[PDB]
Amino acid sequence: RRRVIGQRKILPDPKFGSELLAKFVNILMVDGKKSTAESIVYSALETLAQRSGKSELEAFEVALENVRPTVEVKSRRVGGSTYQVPVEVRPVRRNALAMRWIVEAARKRGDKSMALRLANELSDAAENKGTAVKKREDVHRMAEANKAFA
Amino acid sequence: RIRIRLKAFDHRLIDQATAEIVETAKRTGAQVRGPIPLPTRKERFTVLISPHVNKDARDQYEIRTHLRLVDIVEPTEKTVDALMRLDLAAGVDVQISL
Amino acid sequence: AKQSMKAREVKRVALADKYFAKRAELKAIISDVNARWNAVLKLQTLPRDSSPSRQRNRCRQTGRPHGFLRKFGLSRIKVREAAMRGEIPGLKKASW
Amino acid sequence: RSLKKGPFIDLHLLKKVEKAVESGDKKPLRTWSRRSTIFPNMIGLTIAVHNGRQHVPVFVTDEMVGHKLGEFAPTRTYR
Amino acid sequence: GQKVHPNGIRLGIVKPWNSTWFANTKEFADNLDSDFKVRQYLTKELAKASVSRIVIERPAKSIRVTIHTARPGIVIGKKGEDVEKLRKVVADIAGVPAQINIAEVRKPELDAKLVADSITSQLERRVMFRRAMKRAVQNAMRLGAKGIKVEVSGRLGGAEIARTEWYREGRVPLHTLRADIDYNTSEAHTTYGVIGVKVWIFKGEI
Amino acid sequence: NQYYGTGRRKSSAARVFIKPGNGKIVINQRSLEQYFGRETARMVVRQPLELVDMVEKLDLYITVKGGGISGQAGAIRHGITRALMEYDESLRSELRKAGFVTRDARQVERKKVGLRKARRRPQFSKR
RNA sequence: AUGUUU
RNA sequence: UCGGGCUCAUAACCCGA
RNA sequence: AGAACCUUACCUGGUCUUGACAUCCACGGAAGUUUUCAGAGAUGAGAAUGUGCCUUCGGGAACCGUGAGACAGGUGCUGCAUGGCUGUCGUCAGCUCGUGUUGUGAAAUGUUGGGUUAAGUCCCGCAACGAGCGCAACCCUUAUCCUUUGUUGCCAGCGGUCCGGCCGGGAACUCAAAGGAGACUGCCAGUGAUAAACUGGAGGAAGGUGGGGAUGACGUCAAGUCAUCAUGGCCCUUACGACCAGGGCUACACACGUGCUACAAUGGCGCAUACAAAGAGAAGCGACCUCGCGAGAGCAAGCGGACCUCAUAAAGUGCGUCGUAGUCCGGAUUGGAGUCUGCAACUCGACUCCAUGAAGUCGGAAUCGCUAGUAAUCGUGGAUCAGAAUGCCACGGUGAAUACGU
Ligand SMILES: [Mg+2]
Ligand SMILES: [Mg+2]
Ligand SMILES: [Mg+2]
Ligand SMILES: [Mg+2]
Ligand SMILES: [Mg+2]
Ligand SMILES: [Mg+2]
Ligand SMILES: [Mg+2]
Ligand SMILES: [Mg+2]
Ligand SMILES: [Mg+2]
Ligand SMILES: [Mg+2]
Ligand SMILES: [Mg+2]
Ligand SMILES: [Mg+2]
Ligand SMILES: [Mg+2]
Ligand SMILES: [Mg+2]
Ligand SMILES: [Mg+2]
Ligand SMILES: [Mg+2]
Repeated sequence: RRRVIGQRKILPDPKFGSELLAKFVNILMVDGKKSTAESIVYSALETLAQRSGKSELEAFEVALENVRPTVEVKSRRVGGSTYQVPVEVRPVRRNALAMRWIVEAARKRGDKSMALRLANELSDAAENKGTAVKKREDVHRMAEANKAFA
Repeated sequence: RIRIRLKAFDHRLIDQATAEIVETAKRTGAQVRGPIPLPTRKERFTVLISPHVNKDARDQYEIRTHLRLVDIVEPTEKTVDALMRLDLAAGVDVQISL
Repeated sequence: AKQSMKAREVKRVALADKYFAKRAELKAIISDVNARWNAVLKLQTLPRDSSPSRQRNRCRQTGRPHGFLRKFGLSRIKVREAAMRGEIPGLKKASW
Repeated sequence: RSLKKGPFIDLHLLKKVEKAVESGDKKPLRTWSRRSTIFPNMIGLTIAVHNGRQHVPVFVTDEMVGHKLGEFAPTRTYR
Repeated sequence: GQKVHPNGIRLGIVKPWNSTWFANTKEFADNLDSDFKVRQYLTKELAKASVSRIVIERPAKSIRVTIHTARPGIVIGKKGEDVEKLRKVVADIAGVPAQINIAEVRKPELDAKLVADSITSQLERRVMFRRAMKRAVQNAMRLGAKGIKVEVSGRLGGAEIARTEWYREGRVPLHTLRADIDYNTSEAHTTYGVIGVKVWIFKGEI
Repeated sequence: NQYYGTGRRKSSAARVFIKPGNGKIVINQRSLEQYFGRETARMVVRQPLELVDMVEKLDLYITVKGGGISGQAGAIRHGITRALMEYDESLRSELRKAGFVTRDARQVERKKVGLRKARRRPQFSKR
């Protein structure tokens, strides 16, 4: 409201070393079972290996690049009407937005295990396809189509 | 040997109590395990205040019951009653059996 | 509460201090496998208005058959009200 | 019904039922203990189970045992 | 209820109890009754005795007690007569031969219940609550008091609508733990109702 | 020498036995991985050692008591740090910089009489 | 919009 | 028409049948 | 915080009328005891037995029954007659008062204002000067370190060891728990009126009221409670009083609020396994071993408890597996059989056994909670309590996201 904060970081990657990566393990983590999150966010790259090849490190971020937006809109009421003024999202929440929408679809795959339900979307990005990547450009639709605002 | 389990709702009946309880038998000195603190059995009691409905209120309490061990090892018959007979206590409770 | 009720209950108490005070087992042993007849179990018409499970509490001070405290004997109103003054050794309002 | 080993019954009735069974029969026996397990000896006896207002004359067949006079007697109201 | 009991949360510090001894689920039960029973009969008679508090202890199979009366003389009577008579009441209403004694209370016009039971009677005595509480009650101030006050109840006088009068002197910050204030009440059954009393006597902080 | 390490946090309480040399750990008649290991990133025990090495340097054999999983091992962390002063009471200014000397002040929260769980309260539709 | 109730 | 929601409550409005 | 009886106020019926509960007067009888019959019981009428305390002998002390009244009894009505208690905005920062002064007055000022703060917080200014209630403190508790005490608690160097803190032993360690140490814009820099204060820093376990408790101003809603209890008035008086048995509060053709469990593979079931905190307890917790598929039943020790029993944490972990099926999910429902707590479980109890396996595949309009050890999830204990917790109270395990901005 009238106060300001910084950020709530935590223990990074268990070994591959990657602070932000933790989010992918947290954001996805449910019922506070991080002990299992590491069992999914890690085993995931162990499967994309043969899938992609090059360091799973890049593999992630690689396709991830085709999932992170860069411009959204925020409802702002004025004189009764509430415009949808656009706004370019900084990297901080950008990368986050992706992970959210990414892990989501993965849990909507509706197949069997998540380990695979996760890799699919992790690669579906680069090759382009899936619900996750969908939102990416889907957001672009609302974007600019309202450029008449901001 | 003789034990003396203490228990009171305050230190008043323990502080200046257990102490004298130790320097009573052994007017000069003796074995006796010696005084000790120990945990604290607490029984929290919660109750509803306002009569009729308003069960969302309540008021909790807790009877803090303190204790001490002590326990004498050498039953020096020359100091036994030097503690038992000298059983004042402003209404405490100290067990004694083996 | 209600004196008329309070007393009605008092009866339900004394009876235990009589029949159940001992004769309660005078038939109990003959109730569980301890061969073993049924006559006693049949002519079992001694404990009527008397039962170790028909006695209520009611705030000792007052007589409310609800909100009772074993460690005490009164109900929330009296207990709290009394504790406030100090008619109970070591009973300060709890607050961890 | 559920009485493990040795079902429960109210002597009050036992000293009224068979007490009047020996000598032929007569008028309906006004029961009252709906909590009593029906006896296979009180077979088709002319009685009546209290329903909180009056008593309903009911009889048991060679298929009702663990049941109590309460069962074969309504104590509420609906419809 | 906006303000709670200024005496309740005080048994810990700056304020002593009223029945310090010991008891478990077993004795505490019968014990809670005892302390009550006595204070009931004792008061009724010790009424005109000007009581302030009735402490109760228990060394072993017997109670101690400490009738805090502003004038134990009446409690004595024919020298021992009165006291003795009541000294038996406890031994019978306690179940065990209990001791006894008192400790006169000087400066009674600066004691909660004492002052409370004081202004509560004046009513039946046909007096003007206001002109009384703002005078024949605030007297404690005279005794170099630090702060005091009294808050009556409803049905004041011949009114048919309950209310509450103010009138107060000094400072009675019933929020300061160390402060320490003497609190008590008295339901002076009025000829036409049942008014209440609330005396706040704060004598020095900690 | 027989050093000591508090390592007592989050309802837990360990005992960092810092022996001379031998960077081996044996908490509760078992080694690190031979217990809580393989369940969490509990390997954070060497995290403090990541400033001056160990092994032949010192020993980190511990043994915790009471508390929860992540708590026990986690306690040792905040303990081992301060448990290295007997080797250099001036090297402490190299542990807190990575969250160590500071006891995990964060603990459970007393359930308040009136809330589902000392924070959250039931819904009120007809409100 | 009203409430002695668009 | 009815059942639910919206409001302090009505109508209106929204949902469902 | 606990409705089978009881509770229990409600009902159908049985029954009573100075009473179920009080004092008191008078009479007879110590009080009682166990039984008999008949009753649903409430009772009624008996059969024997028991023969207390004193007496300047009548009398009396309790007490039992009866007689008679003065009286007694009423969870009966007014919460607009009331006490006491509580909810409510609101943990809001407010609410006032004395003196002086301004105005005919009602009132105003202070308390407004400039900064600042979580804050009528602090400073500055000012016809204002001061003060009271309230926010800030002292109380608790947690985060550290020390002192002492070391048994039932502890186990490090020493040996012993049936290798079990199991022996001695050692008081080192965690721990326990009484007394303290500490945090205070206290210190450094900048900003800022060189004011307050703010923003970074050091040091420290801990920073800028450290975190969580408790604490709820003058008051408003004639807000709630005569049913806790108390009480003004009013009302009932072979009764709105009283006692007993059965029934009801556990209805249902519907509607709403708060909840519990799933719809599943971040899962289910089988294996083995990894670890907490706080409390409980003699008409109590009840180990151990035997039998039982099972609830549990038998035997019986230990502990009134840092000594024993409750206690065998659950998530978690590693394997068998099953493969997205309404199923290897989910568990309602129901049938037959049993256990127990109890006079007593049809009406109306908790659990177990086998059989049956529901709806339900994530939920419209709308709506709620939560800023961190929180939300979330997983277990544990307490209270009330004969015996029926998806509730309440409390404990810890693990353990997030997000916060531009009004
Ligand atoms: Mg009454
Ligand atoms: Mg009961
Ligand atoms: Mg928790
Ligand atoms: Mg109109
Ligand atoms: Mg009209
Ligand atoms: Mg009933
Ligand atoms: Mg009367
Ligand atoms: Mg009112
Ligand atoms: Mg009302
Ligand atoms: Mg009205
Ligand atoms: Mg101020
Ligand atoms: Mg405060
Ligand atoms: Mg009345
Ligand atoms: Mg009900
Ligand atoms: Mg229990
Ligand atoms: Mg329970």
